[PDB]
Amino acid sequence: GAMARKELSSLEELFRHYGVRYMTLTKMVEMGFTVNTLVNMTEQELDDVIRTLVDIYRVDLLVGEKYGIKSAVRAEKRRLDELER
Repeated sequence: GAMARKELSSLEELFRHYGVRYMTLTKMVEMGFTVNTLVNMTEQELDDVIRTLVDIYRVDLLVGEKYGIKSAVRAEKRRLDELER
């Protein structure tokens, strides 16, 4: 209950300014995604999850929302790598 709220806040923070809508975030939390998992996934694995959201989970994704999930993860990966220096 509080754990699901913590995960949603975590994803809201990651995807803020990337056009990911509330119901897309809600579905990702329900699927069990965390920020740490997403930053360690490949570009191809992120493409597969995006396809899974539409095909299996029937989430309605805008075109910019699909590009937004990938851009938010790329930016976070670059922020973490630059920090590691």
